[PDB]
Parts: sequence; structure tokens; C-alpha cells
Amino acid sequence: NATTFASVYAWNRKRISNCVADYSVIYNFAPFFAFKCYGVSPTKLNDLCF
Amino acid sequence: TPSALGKLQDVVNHNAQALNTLVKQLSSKFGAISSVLNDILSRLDPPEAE
Repeated sequence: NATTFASVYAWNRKRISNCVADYSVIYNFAPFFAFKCYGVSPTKLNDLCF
Repeated sequence: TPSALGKLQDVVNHNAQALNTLVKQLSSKFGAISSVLNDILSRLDPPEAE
């Protein structure tokens, strides 16, 4: 839900930790055109606590 | 002399080593992302999990 984004050489990585993340709200933020989960499955991202 | 009961005490060390190796070879990754079946079933999708 951001507007300002850096270029490809920059990352602006924000380490999300110490808080219980829910991967069910990301499907209501914006309609995505690509969803490639390597190693993990989109359906079971909720129960998995990385 | 504590080396007289050696033959009988080597039928036990071999069995213990065999059991210890058979148990330790469960935590070795044989080509998977981890060695826990629950982790394989939780992270990966059913196709790659198989």
C-alpha cells in the first residue's frame, strides 16, 4: 500500500519481525498479476511461523 | 583386568552403534529441504511434497 518505490538496484528492505504477521490481508491490498512461491505454498503461509 | 569380558561387550557396542546410526540417519536430508516430514507437508505444495 505504498506509492514511493526505489529503483531495481536499491532494495529498501524492511525487516518484518517480532510481530505476528498474517499473510491473508495481502490478497485484499491490490490485484496481483504474478504469485510465485518457491519452497512455500500460498495456502499454508498462515500456519507457518517463519 | 577389565578386557577379559571383551567379546561379550563388543556384541553390545555394535548393536548400540547400529541403533544410534539408524536413529541419527533420520535427521539427514536425502535431497529434501529438511528432514521433518511435517515441515515438508506444511511448506511445499502436495506435488513437490510428494
